[PDB]
Amino acid sequence: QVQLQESGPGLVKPSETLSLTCTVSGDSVSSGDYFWSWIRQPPGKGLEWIGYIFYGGNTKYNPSLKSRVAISVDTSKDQFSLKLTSVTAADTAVYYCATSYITGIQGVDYWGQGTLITVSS
Amino acid sequence: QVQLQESGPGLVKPSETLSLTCTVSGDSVSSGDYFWSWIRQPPGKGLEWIGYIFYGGNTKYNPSLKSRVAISVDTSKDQFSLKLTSVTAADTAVYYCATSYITGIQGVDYWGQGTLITVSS
Amino acid sequence: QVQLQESGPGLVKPSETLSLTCTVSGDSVSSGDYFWSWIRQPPGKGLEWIGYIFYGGNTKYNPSLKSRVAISVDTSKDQFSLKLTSVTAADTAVYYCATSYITGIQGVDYWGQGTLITVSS
Amino acid sequence: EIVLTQSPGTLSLSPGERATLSCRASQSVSSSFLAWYQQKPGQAPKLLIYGASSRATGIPDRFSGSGSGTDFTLTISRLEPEDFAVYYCQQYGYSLTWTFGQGTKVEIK
Amino acid sequence: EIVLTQSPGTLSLSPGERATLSCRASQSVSSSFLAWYQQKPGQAPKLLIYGASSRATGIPDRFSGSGSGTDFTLTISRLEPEDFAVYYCQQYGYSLTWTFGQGTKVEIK
Amino acid sequence: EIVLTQSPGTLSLSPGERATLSCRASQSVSSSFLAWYQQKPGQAPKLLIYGASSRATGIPDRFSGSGSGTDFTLTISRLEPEDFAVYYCQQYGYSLTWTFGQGTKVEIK
Amino acid sequence: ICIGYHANNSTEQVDTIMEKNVTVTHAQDILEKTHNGKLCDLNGVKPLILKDCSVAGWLLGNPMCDEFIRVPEWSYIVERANPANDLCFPGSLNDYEELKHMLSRINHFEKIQIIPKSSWPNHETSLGVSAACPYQGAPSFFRNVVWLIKKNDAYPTIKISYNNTNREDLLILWGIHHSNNAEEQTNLYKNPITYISVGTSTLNQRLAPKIATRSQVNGQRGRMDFFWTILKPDDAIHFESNGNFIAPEYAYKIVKKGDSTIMKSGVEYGHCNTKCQTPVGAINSSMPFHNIHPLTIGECPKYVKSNKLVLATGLR
Amino acid sequence: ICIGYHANNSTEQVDTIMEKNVTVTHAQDILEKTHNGKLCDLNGVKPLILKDCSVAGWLLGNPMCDEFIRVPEWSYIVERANPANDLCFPGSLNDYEELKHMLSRINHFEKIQIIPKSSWPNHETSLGVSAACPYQGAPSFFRNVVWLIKKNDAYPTIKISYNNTNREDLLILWGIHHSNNAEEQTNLYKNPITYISVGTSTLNQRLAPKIATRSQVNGQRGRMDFFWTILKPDDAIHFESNGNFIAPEYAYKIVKKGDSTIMKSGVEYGHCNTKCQTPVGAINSSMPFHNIHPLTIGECPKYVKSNKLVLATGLR
Amino acid sequence: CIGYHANNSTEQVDTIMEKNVTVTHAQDILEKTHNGKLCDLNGVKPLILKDCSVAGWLLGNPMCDEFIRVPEWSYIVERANPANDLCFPGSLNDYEELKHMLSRINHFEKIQIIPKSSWPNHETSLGVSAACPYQGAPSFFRNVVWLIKKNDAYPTIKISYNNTNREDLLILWGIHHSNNAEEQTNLYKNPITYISVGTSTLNQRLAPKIATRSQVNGQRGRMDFFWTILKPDDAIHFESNGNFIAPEYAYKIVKKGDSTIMKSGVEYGHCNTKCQTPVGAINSSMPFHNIHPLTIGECPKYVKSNKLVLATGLR
Amino acid sequence: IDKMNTQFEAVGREFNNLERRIENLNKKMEDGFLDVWTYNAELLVLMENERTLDFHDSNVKNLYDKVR
Amino acid sequence: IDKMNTQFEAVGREFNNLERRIENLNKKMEDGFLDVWTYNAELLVLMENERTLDFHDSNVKNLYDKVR
Amino acid sequence: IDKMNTQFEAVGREFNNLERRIENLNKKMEDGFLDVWTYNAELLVLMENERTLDFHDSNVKNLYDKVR
Repeated sequence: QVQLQESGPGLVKPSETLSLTCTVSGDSVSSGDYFWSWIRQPPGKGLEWIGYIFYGGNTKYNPSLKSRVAISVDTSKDQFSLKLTSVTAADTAVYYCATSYITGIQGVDYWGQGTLITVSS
Repeated sequence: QVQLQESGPGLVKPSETLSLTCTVSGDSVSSGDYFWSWIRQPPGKGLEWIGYIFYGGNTKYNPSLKSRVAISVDTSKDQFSLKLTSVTAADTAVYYCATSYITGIQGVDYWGQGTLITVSS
Repeated sequence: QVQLQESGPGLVKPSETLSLTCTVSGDSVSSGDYFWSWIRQPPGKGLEWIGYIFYGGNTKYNPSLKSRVAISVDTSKDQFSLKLTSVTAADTAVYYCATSYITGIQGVDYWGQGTLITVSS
Repeated sequence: EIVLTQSPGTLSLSPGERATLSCRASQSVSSSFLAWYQQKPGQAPKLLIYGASSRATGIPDRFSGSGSGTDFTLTISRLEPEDFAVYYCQQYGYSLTWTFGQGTKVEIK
Repeated sequence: EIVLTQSPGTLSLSPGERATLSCRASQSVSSSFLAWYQQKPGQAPKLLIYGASSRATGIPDRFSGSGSGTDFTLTISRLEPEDFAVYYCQQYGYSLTWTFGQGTKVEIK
Repeated sequence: EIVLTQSPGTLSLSPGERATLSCRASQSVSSSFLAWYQQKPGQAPKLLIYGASSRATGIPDRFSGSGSGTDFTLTISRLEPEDFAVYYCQQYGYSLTWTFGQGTKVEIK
Repeated sequence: ICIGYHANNSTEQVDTIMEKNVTVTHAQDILEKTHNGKLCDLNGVKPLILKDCSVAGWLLGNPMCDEFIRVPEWSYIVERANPANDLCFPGSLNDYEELKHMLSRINHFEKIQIIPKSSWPNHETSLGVSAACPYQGAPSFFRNVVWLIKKNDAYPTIKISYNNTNREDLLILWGIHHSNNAEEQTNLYKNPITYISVGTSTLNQRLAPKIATRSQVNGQRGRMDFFWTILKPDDAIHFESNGNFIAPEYAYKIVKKGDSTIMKSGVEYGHCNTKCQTPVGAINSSMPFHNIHPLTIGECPKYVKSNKLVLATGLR
Repeated sequence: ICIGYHANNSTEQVDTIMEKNVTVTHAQDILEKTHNGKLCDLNGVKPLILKDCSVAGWLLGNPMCDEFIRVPEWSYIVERANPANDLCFPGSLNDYEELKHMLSRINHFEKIQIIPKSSWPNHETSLGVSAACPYQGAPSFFRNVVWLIKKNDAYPTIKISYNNTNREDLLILWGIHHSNNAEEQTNLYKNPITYISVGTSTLNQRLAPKIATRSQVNGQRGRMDFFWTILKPDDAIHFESNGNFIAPEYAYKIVKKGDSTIMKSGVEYGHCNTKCQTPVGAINSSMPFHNIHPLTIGECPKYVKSNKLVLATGLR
Repeated sequence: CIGYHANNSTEQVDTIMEKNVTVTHAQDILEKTHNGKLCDLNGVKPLILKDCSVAGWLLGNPMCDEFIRVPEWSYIVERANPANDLCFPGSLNDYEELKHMLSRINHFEKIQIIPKSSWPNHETSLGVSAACPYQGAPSFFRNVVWLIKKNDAYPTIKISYNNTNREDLLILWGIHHSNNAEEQTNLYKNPITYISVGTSTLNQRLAPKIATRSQVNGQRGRMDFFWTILKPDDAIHFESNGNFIAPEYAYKIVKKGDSTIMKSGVEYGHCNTKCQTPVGAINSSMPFHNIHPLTIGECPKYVKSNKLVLATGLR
Repeated sequence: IDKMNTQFEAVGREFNNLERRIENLNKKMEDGFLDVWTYNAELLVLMENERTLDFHDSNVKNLYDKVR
Repeated sequence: IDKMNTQFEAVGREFNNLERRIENLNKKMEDGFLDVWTYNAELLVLMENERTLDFHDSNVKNLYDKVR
Repeated sequence: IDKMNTQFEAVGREFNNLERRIENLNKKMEDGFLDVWTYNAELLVLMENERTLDFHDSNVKNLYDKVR
């Protein structure tokens, strides 16, 4: 079992980057049996996928945001963070932290709590 | 577990032979742990013994019907048959197929259904 | 499990010795996991310790009755006997037979039944 | 040829009582090589007791038996309306002569 | 890009009856790579059914599910004062495009 | 020579209440090497509590105990008709000084 | 006057390192190539000969091999390759090779009855026959071991022990039985979960049966496992079993002091004396090299794999 | 007139036992110390070359060893020292060395489908992938075995068998999985207590999983155990499992005529014809001694550990 | 005149065709002399155990308390059938492999890996036995702890140790087999027990056996011991429910080389040599001998002969 | 000729099918000893006969030159 | 020179970590055979070259004294 | 005489009572090597003395006939 917590900054000026962090408790981030993913949700609309990173350095992305996506991990303080650039007005994110099994994959089950990021000048 | 079935002619002229067939379902005739036997029952009289055959080619017979009896085994169509010759008028009775264990013998467990054979001219 | 029985003589003239026996039924006296001991109890007073013997030839003694005490064992008749010497007026004792475990020692749990000894001229 | 005979010929009992069916022998047979059967018309005999007093699977607790040496004795405890058939003694063994008996029957009082 | 459309728009039911929420598809999705979720406001959607009908640990014995090939379904059996949320389809797999749907909501009659 | 003194001399109680029999010491003894007994006239004293506080197989739930370091206690919880006897402390160990106490008694109020 | 020349006749051509064909006279050989193709005796003590049975079949009392009861003392064993009878009931004997190695060269062999057949008042000892080990048309079983089944309807727990009061070591064999399914067990041993526990002063063991479906060998879908031990002139052996027990009846008395091997051959017997024996035949040669057969028992000359070890002492 | 002489202008000094250094004309050597550093054929038949996989990874279908799908008969094996890929999932193969000794010198290798993937109606065969054996960024698993998972909520008992109808032997592999706790089990196989059982006409077996906490290798905290067997032309194999089963898909068909060993080196391939091969390089000499490398496959001259074996035929 | 003469000495030798010729100032290449004393190898001094076995020394036999520690050595000297050995009957799993490995250890040191105060919910005092006495009172081993129920129970043990040093370790532990069902409840309340030990390359599970056995040293119970080695980053994990003999001390080794054991009872000496025989020490230069086949080090060959004398001499 | 000799070398083949490596070790040892003994035996003669014949050829002339 | 020879002596090292004793046995066997063959090879030349220089230097004078 | 030698053979006996076949293998190996070395040493000394002694013999006579 794992628990997640994200926090992260808030308002950000246009035409610059964005940054979150996600810290985990319980099992380690070198677990090698999980799908550390990121999922966004435009307010008033449906959900969406961005990409996940699993053990090693392997990664995948959604072919709509592909250019401006970067997911990285750091085993020291048990975190994995996201760096999205070229921010426009249509990039309000409620970015979620999600996990999923890799063998006998079931639906994604353990998720965080949610944080609002609003972009404006 | 075994189930037996028998069928044969219902009238046979004197001084000729006599034939029957016994077909088994479930296990095989080559089980090697059974006593395939034959039993008679004159109407209005008691039971009797004719002989049995077990794994290999070994066999034994009654000291009354000895020179006119024979039991054979065929492993293709799961059958064993009996051929009684030199028929007399006093050999009309019901006929039975029987089976028994060989290690830890506990009598006769399973039986056929019966058939009537009457001899005359 | 063990049961004990002691019996023994009742009256002994002064300046002589004192001899008791203790038979053991069930587990052998060569067990190697018990503390065969002797415990006295002057009438109208408390209890006290005399000494025990365990597997081998190892014994220990109370530093009150030390010179005039000896405990010995034999394996033939499954007995261990006590030989108190230099008897005095203040040596009346209801000698007991007690047993205890050696590994994971708990309180003494199996005791004998009691025998009264009086010393006088 | 170990001939086995059943002492009673025909027993008529009202429901409730017990039967004392007993079959003796000519040569003393062991107690590990005997069996009892029940014969209803049409079908084939089935097994009730094997050994000397051991019970066969499925047989109710009312059926009991005893005996050793040359004399044996079957005993049903209570009479239930269904119990009306013909029984056979058998001397199965490795003596190479399996001899049955002449049988016995029970019917309404 | 496997687009999934949920045919019902909004269902208004009194307590007691059952819901027949469906979920079509653009390409034939397997029956081993589909799930359902329940989204209450604020926290998150959570798992109910995975694959075709396997319920999730803790889900009560009232949620069913059928369908295969391209047209799946859902059922809530009996209505209780709790069932007021928004449900989302998913197509988790190894096709590298995890596409959700647009949602469906139910509320009091 | 470790001398053990039992503080109560004589206790008279009506049925129902609890006893606070204690057992001081001269030199501090451990808690794993001390036990309690119960002596009825004639046969012998038996085992009640072994260790600091741990009941012996067969001992009822009423009998408890507590204490550590140099000051141990005991309790009978509820007084029942049977319980009236003389109790002894012990210092069983591997210090070669197995000394009992002077005892304590309890009788009717 | 001259010198030499006395060679006149015979023809015993031989060779050297730097010249390959010289006619040397009154030559000699130290290669062993002639032999008496017959099995014979080793230093007085006669070997043991089993005609058409295996060691395991002999020690366990095969019903098809009952002529071998008296075996006082021997040196080696003659066992024909691919023996026919063997274990009539399929299974295995644990540590067969160690027993085969040790059983050679026994200086005292004797049979004793350690547990009589009247020592089981509450079990059955007569309904233990099988169709894979027949005897004159009637089914039978081994003779040195007893297969126990339920007596009335039950298999009471067995607690038996034996104390060695003789002055010699003994050899004891017992076993376990593996059923086919769960229906077979009830008709033989009422209990569904069983075990065996055997303990001595230097031994500890616990076993449980295996139940599964396997193939058919000799009309039996079941197996049988056997074991052995050796106890000392003062020790004791204890048993305990809830089911599937092949109890011992006879145990042997041995003295040891030696080790040898087993000969696999089929040659005839004869009257003779020697020091070493080859599977094809015997030999009584003192020359240091031979050619016949590598595998041997006893003290034998060396193997060279050659035909022409001629040395000679002739002039010219 | 004299006799002898005809001294040349060479220099081939050699040694004796009572004298050390003398000039020998037209000497000769019988010491093999030259060679070619390449790997070539053995009497025509060509060896098997695995570049960066182990035998236990080739015989099971490592995802990053897919180049080896079909290979005909061979003589020996070349395996690089400390190979990288190996078993992606941590574990062990039972009796690895016996199999490694067995696989050398196989005279017929082939692949057949003995259990098709459509023969599991009531189970799942598509969710058995792991992140320790990736394939182009997506997790994968072996290709010769199937990891079985519950279908709806259940793992019903598997009772399957295969009768060998071909006229050749076969090699079969399977395995068992060891969980890391009591929740992974219920998330994979509903049954908490499991077993497997395998039975042939000569083999009996029963195993159970082990549940505990261990350290981390390659991310995972679990292990796998693999086994093997050989069945005869007309025998059969039977399986029964309640959980933790790695079912077989393909089996290998062999005939066998001998045995050899494996070679650990990293030299390039060549085209020659030699009787024997050395790990550093090939050799095609007839002289009876050498000093290159002791380990060898085939008939090779002796090892002497010397540099100056010169015999010669020189006057003066 | 001509010829060479001699009139001195008497040493007869034999050849392939003659058998007795008088050879003057012969010489021998057969080693048949020796000093009957045990001495030291090339620098590293041997390990001497007087009346103990390897298992008794490693596990801390009470009667062999003198051998507290030794820095380093080459081989081992041990008498035939040493008297002390294991005081409690039982066995050590893979004893011969351990004895093979212990020979030629180039660093040895004792460290406390689990302190005695890290068992707050268990009893570690009253774990003594009467088959291992000490000065007339019962005792037990020193490097291992026999744990039994503290208050009335025996909670599950989950302990782990991380090898933070820069050297390997050798760790020992064990299991106990009882006599009957009534004995276990007196020590461990739980009737059905197990142990489970797991490392990176190890996986093991055990369970005790309960039965009736004979009497050896006044006990009908047995004990079994095991061992393992872990690396400078590995971690060892333990899990027990009963019948556990937990470790207290471990050992540090560097493990470069191999040797064998020596069985003899000769006295110690001060020498320097290359090879040693169980009867004495030899400084060998001839290539043959007949003293004793078993040896440690570089030694000449065994010939089983007494008359190797060739040298040289006229007439 | 009985200069040196051996004693009581019992030889056999007692190994099951799961111990092929030890059987290979035994076969290698036997083949090696075969090689050593065949080389020694077939080379001892090639030098014994030469010196034997040279003995004969040397004496058949030295006894002649004794006559002086 | 091919007076003796061997056949198919395939060798290797296929032993586990818990079977160190059998590996030691194999190493001892290999070292022993190495010693036997190095002694035999280093002695079959030292005694051969000397006797090689026997009818190399003796015939030189006997063919001389043939002239009489 | 120190022409070729050996290197660090550690010899012992480490086998229990259920591994008697491997002990027999070890004993056979040791007996074989003993036989090889005893034959080699005895024959080496037996042939070395003869050549030593006739080297000691022919030299003095050729020293004599140097005087021609």
